[PDB]
Amino acid sequence: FFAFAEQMWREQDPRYACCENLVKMAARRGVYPKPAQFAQGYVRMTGVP
Amino acid sequence: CTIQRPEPQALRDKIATRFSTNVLGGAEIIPESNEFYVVTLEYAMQEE
Amino acid sequence: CTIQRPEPQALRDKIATRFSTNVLGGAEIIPESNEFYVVTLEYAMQEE
Amino acid sequence: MAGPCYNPNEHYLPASFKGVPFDADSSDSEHGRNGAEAEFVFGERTGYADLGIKIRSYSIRARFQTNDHVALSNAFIAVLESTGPGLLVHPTRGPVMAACRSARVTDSKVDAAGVTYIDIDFVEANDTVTGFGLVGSLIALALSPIITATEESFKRYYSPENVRYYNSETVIATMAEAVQQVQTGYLALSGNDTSQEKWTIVRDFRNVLIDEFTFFDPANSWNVLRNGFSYLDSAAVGQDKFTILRNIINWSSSHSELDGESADAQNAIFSAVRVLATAYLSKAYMETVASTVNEGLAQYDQIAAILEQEAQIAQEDCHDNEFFLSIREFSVSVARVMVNRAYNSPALIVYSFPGTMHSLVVAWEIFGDAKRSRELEGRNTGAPWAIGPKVIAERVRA
Amino acid sequence: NFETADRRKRFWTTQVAACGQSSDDCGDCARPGLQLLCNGEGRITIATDNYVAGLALNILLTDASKADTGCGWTPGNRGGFWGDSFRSDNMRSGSKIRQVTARGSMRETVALIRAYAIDDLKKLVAYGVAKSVDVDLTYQGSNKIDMTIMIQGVDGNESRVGLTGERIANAWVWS
Amino acid sequence: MIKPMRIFIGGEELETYTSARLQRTKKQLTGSLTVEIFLNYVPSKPVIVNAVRGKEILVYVMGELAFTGEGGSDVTVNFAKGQGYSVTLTARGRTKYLVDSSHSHPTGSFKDTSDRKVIEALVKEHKVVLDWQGTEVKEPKITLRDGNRIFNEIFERCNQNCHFAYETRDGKLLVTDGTTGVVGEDIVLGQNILDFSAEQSEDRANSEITVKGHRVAKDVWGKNAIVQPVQSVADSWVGANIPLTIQHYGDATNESLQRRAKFEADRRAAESKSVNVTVFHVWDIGNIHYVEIPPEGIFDVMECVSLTYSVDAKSTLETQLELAP
Amino acid sequence: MIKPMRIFIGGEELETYTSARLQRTKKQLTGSLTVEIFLNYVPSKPVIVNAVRGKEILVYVMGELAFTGEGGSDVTVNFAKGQGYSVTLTARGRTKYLVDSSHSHPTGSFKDTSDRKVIEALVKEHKVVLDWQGTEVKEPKITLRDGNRIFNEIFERCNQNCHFAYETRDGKLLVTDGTTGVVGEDIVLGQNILDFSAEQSEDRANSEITVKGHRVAKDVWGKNAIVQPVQSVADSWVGANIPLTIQHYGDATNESLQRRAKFEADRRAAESKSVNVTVFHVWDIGNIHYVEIPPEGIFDVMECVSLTYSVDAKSTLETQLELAP
Repeated sequence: FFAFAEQMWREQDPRYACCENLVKMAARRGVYPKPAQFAQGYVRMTGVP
Repeated sequence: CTIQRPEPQALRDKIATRFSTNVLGGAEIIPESNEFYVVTLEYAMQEE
Repeated sequence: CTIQRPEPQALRDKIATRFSTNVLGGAEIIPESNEFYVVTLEYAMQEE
Repeated sequence: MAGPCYNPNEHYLPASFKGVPFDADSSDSEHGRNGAEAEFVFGERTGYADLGIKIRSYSIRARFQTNDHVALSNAFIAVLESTGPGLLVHPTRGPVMAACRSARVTDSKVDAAGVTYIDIDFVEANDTVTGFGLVGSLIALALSPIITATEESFKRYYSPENVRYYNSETVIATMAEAVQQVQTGYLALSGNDTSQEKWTIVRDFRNVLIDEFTFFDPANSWNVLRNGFSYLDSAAVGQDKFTILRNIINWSSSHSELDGESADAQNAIFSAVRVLATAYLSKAYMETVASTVNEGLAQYDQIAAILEQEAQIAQEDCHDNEFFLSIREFSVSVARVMVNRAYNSPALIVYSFPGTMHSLVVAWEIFGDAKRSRELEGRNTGAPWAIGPKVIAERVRA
Repeated sequence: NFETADRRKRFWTTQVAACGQSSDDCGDCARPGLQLLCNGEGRITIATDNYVAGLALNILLTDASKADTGCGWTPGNRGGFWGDSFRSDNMRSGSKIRQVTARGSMRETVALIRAYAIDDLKKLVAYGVAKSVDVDLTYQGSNKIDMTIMIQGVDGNESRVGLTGERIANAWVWS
Repeated sequence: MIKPMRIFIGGEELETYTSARLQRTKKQLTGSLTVEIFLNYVPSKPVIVNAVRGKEILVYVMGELAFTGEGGSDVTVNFAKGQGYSVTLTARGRTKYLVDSSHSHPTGSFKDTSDRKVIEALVKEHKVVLDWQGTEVKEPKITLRDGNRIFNEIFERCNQNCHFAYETRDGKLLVTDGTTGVVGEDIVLGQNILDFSAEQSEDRANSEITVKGHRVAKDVWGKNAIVQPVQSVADSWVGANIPLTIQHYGDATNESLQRRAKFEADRRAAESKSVNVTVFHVWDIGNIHYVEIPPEGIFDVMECVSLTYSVDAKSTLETQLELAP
Repeated sequence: MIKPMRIFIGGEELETYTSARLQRTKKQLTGSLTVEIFLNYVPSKPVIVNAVRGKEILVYVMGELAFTGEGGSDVTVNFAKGQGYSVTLTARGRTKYLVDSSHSHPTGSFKDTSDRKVIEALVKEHKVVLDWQGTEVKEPKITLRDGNRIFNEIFERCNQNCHFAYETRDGKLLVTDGTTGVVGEDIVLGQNILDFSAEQSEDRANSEITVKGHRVAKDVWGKNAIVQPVQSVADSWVGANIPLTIQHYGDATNESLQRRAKFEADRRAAESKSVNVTVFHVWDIGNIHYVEIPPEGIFDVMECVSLTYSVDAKSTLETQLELAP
């Protein structure tokens, strides 16, 4: 019972919670993980009009 | 990693096995005996 | 876009649900009660 | 029977078929119920499954004794051979619709002259429509009509290329904000997703906002708004969407402060978004179990109010008559489902116990299985050891 | 929230002796109808008590569709109600107690009348308003004939557990 | 009882399905379905006719989705002088058109891409959402045969890389290299079995499989692209000598040679231990179950390969499996 | 009654045909027949055996010719310890040799002729009278495959030019591009039907069909003979997108592409609306009939595709039809 009470407290703290639970808490304060990015740039194309 | 609230049946059996092995020396739990009421009361306290 | 004259069955159900939800607070329309005749009279005036 | 005070003419109905009377002499029936008994292999236990009612059958025997019995008998047969089923007044089972399946007529000239017997074999026959099933559906909403209706209204007014030139910038800026709201909502719902589609969707959102000319076209503007909501709705299922949609509705309660036609081009964005958000919010409520009748109906009222407000705005000065009709029809459709869910999804009822009792004991007494106590947690307040003295539980439908 | 969660309301209900009783040399009869209730400053309102009793009156005092005869009826008085073609419960409204005909001795006719009365009020169980109904009819002379109808109701909140049957739906009228 | 099977067609429930049957097979590219419906006709009276040649069909088994057509692919109206007059229906997976449509690829030959980026450009001509979870492979050369069906090419390309190609229960296309890992029931003899039939056929096994195939890289030739690319893989479960040799249809690579060899090994191994079971009352294929048939001595984990739900007007419910280790 | 079905072999009537069955189909090159006979044997006494494996066979149905052999294409003598001892015959059309003979063409490659002038010089090695009524087509390049049967080549060539090839009731070979136009009967439900079992199917239809193929004429070779000759034809009755693509086996010409394309369309369309009717008592295939099945609302003209007369010694005298619109 002591372990259960402590464990279910640890799962509610940012520096000890599980990965899945961590994101759920973060979403409640406007913080989200950064998704992957795609490269970008400009290209010059020449041809007969 | 994650540990969550156990289900009823999976929880009652855990108590019965633990109670039987550490007290009655592996003896089976005969229904309607005094140990039967002790085991179920123990489970009730666990779930509440 | 176009809206046309509704069919009979699709028309009364609209009245019955509207009448039940707002007046009787979701209660079902038990046939042969007073509300049953109120609903059917309301539909008649609608179709004419 | 008991006692000598029987009057058979008083307890047996007079037989008939399709209106023609006839004299009955016997009465039988055959009821039942279809089963699927199965016995396993090497096992000491068996099983069973009930899969429907069995079609009935009736049999009657009729006697004719009056003079010219052949004419009556020979004229009653012409009624049995007629087409289609008809009403039958069984002597003991009362009126019921059947269809003759066979009939043997027995007669003689030397063995038995003057009496004609006829044995019949009826069958229950209930009329059925010819469309092989057109029953209505009452488990989901219809969003295609409202969405198309909203498209008609939005396209009608939002036209940034015709508004007065010193207001085009402001109108477009408002549209960019509206899309941004959907972008923020989606990113919040799928935080823990790592599929290969999340990257694509995020890139699509970024590209559209960066490009400037995309919103000069009414066709492009509508498509982005509609599609953006579609991704938002499918991001998560259930309670996860309540907060996200409520925030968007909050942002879309403003009204434009410009003048003339320019105001319409801006109110169109606000009105279109709010209606779309409300429709999707209703669908979200349909994916969760109603905790209580009172709570379930409170959720509905929160929706009808929003839809009613939009109807008044769209009919303030005949601004959009067709849109007003579409909104009104959608609201009644929503009510037909929301009310049904609250009152009939689990079919809750209030009990009256003689005092407080444990959750486990309450579950066993009502249903007969203590393992069902898990359901009582969400509906009744109070500690698990003090539930009562009035308990809200499910209907027993043995 | 407050335990008073059942939000279903109750509409008007026909009541016995609403418009008084009409007396005659043979006896005194009730004249049912709607009831008006008055406030201290006007503002009249309709009464809604005794739902099941009011519903029973509607069933008895309304002719149902007449059976085909082979000679026909005038279109005016074929019986029934045109609104019954929309309901989906597969039943027809009204009763048929008034369609009996003098057959055999008076004892047989009375027995048939009782049979129709049960066959009409049996619809009450089908709707779910009442869990049982039974009519007792006594013949004690040429003129004096009495009939009593018993309808069994239930309380709004379930109190008993382990019923052989089922809890009737539409029990929020508690009768 | 609470209906353990419900069906929808375009959102109007079927209340007269006098019989039903559902199938879901891992060794194919689309499921199936079949429903029998009672129909009536009154002479000299109107009849309403639907005759829907195409529309969605949904099947829910015990309050759970179990199929996603798209539907009404077939419509036949049986009829008899005696017994009765009825109708029948059929359906298949959302990718039905891939199974019966010739490809219309933009050009017809990739320059240099991966298998995933090819399957996306083939399927997405008909808007069928892909569900990819396998490992990506880089192919220097790909050129779809002109006019070949979508089913043939996907099956052909996914065979040499040990990709299973089969549908899910939602209306997607799932490409996987293993079991879904969803643990199922412990089907125990004397508890829930109703019938079974095991088997072990030696006519579909080979102890040693050999592969051959040339290379097609940008610049590879001579001994490094003709004779060099050969690889052998052996099962070692069969204790006999039954050699086999196969030819590779593609750009041979020493890693790809073994992957094709393994794919054949799994196919042959499964085909040599096919099982059938019937479990009476009516989650998914590819699951993991435990079995116990002491009479033949089955005590090994199994992966279900096919599933079937069948019903009848005379209450006869059943369900079948095609397990294999 | 006046014999509604009489048979003839070699001019001597068959008075002991204990059963019979005649079939004629428009989707093949020869009809068929099967007549069952009763035979006797007295032990230790003489017996006369015909066993003629070939002779003319004729079937007259209700005072009308219905099948021309040639006959006795097969003979078998069933036998049993119990029921009895009988003999079964069989026959086919006059083109029975074409369907089973490899061509012995003089040279094996035409220079420049028409299809008609090729069919004549191909089949006239077996003395089979042709019955031509279609449109002549001119081809620059024809080369019949070496050893290919007569059945394959005529069927192959006539498919590209959209010509139906089937036998008549007299012993000829009829190549036609349409119906005979002989208006028949009005098969109305409730008067003469016994079963209809109509059907529809989406698995044998395609909304867009495309064809391709190079050219062979002397003057055309290059860009105009490789990438130019491509044509597309669409059905427009199918409401979905089910593309198909075909290759042309011949000297492609834009007119010829559509002819082949439409031939596929007619074949696919027919396969999607097959009907099977039975009309009890016992003229020709390809006729035009009216039908009426209100239960599924058939109110459309129909063209018969197959015919079958079947009889038995007890409680069987029936006919079958296979319509299509």
